[PDB]
Amino acid sequence: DSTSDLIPAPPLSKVPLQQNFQDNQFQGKWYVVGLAGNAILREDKDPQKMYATIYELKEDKSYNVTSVLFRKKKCDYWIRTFVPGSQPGEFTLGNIKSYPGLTSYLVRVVSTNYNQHAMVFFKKVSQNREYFKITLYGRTKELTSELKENFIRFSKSLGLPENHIVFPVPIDQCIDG
Ligand SMILES: O=C(NCCCN(CCCCN(CCCNC(=O)c1cccc(=O)n1O)C(=O)c1cccc(=O)n1O)C(=O)c1cccc(=O)n1O)c1cccc(=O)n1O
Ligand SMILES: [Cm+3]
Repeated sequence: DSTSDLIPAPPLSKVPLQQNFQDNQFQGKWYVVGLAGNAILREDKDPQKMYATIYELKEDKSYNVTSVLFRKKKCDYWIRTFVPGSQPGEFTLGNIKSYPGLTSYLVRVVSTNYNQHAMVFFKKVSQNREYFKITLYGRTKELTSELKENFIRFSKSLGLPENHIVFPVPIDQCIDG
């Protein structure tokens, strides 16, 4: 029981796919250095904290994906499964039925060099509402102004204005494990 208004998801034709995606090289820990999306809102009062997301390639070529967040003074863990989709670097969420309200969930790796940075596009439909976000990943907690400007540029090309783009503040708790 609500109302809400969302910037429309871009057509998928506007979201590049990393050429020749290498699933093994993409494994390991990534820090979320940038976040943009139609439900992302810059909040001056209570700024969003950096978290990390860990990709583990399984025998069957799906990823176990684990995100580690610092919240309420504890380390919080969200584990889920990315199942290979229609082309290399594209995934759907495994076990979608087990998430109530969730009808679709798409992941597309837009670009990466595997050992420093990545951008990843996510689109999900939940309670019939269409959310999308772009994540900027670093292998470390810092990235250059140049890379962050590129991420802002790309986010805008998908219809997002600046106040729907945030750069989570680096922290030491939980995510350096
Ligand atoms: O709009 C999006 N994100 C920005 C707002 C995130 N948020 C605020 C943060 C909440 C805190 N958590 C969520 C951590 C726990 N998660 C979940 O138990 C979960 C279960 C099933 C599906 C799913 O998606 N989740 O998250 C993150 O910081 C976190 C970390 C890592 C990955 C991740 O996804 N999240 O959120 C929301 O409440 C929200 C609003 C609307 C849709 C939505 O999916 N979420 O999570 C979005 C668009 C498309 C796919 C997608 O996954 N997301 O999040
Ligand atoms: Cm989410």
